[PDB]
Amino acid sequence: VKMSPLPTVENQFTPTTAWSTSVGSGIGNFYSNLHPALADNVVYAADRAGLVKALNADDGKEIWSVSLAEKDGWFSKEPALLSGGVTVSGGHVYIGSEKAQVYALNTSDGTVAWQTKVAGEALSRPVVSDGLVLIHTSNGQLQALNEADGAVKWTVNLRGESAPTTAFGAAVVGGDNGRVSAVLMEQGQMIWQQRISQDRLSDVDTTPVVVNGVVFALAYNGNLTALDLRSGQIMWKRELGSVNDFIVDGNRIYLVDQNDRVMALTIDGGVTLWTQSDLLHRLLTSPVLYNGNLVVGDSEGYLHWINVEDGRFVAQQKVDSSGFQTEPVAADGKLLIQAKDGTVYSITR
Repeated sequence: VKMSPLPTVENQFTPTTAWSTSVGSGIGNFYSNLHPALADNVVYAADRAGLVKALNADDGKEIWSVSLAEKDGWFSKEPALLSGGVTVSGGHVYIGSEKAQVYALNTSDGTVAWQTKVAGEALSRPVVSDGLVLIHTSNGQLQALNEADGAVKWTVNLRGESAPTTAFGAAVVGGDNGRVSAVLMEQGQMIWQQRISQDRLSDVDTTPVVVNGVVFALAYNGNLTALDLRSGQIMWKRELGSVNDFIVDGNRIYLVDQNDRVMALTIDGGVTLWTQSDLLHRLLTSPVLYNGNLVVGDSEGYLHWINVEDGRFVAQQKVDSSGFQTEPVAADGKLLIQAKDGTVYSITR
């Protein structure tokens, strides 16, 4: 109901915007999981309409760009509805769309290496492993495409993102029905399935996270479960409260629930170390670790920096008026985030 006010923070440091660069019209008022990718000092980002850009990671200046708008149809130009991604790997930029297409672009010049029709809407980021691009579709399919030519090697029938995760030769996918699946990457052979379950604030990221032989996954209802990677056997479940996003680091789980409470939990999920509720109903992005702090954005376009030991705020900063939604990205010493209007920011502690 009530969005919390902007907390009063005594900054312990003063984070600023290193640069910003627009990317078309971004995602607008639509829900999306589209976010930036970073590789070898180049930022790759897109908008829903079909514009993809490659940018210098130091100053945000465009290196290349391409419009994936479908100009083959009744109207001379139709939106691509880019939705899942961006993912970069092995000289390719991969992006999925609500129109059941997956694009592979060359990192060198933005040109289309290949485009493949997939079995359903691709709303989740491509995940690349073992020479295959894994695509979890919105209608319960997992397809593996060859990185080289985008051919569908195998298909396995099984709001919110649900990308696959990979570990030791297997893919693990969460999903709508409340089942988590493990599938061998070679030929998509099913190894095991496990049921982990069985409304307006519900935006659950059901992407599994695999850490040292444990699969941590959220159910469609927001319950967090831990399963043994190899067997799918359930190790523990927190039927407490409803979680939207989480990350794992060391012996800790950091999460943001449907009310926008931020928490730290022990890795066995048996204990809440702390809860920070000062951002209640501010509609937070998923969290990320940067410079040792937990960072989240909100729908009003502020970034909040949180101490992982006690949950207190250490810094705050206004960034973009269109507001944040998709995930911040922390990689190669950089912090990147894309606002709803499409504008991509680099943030410096």
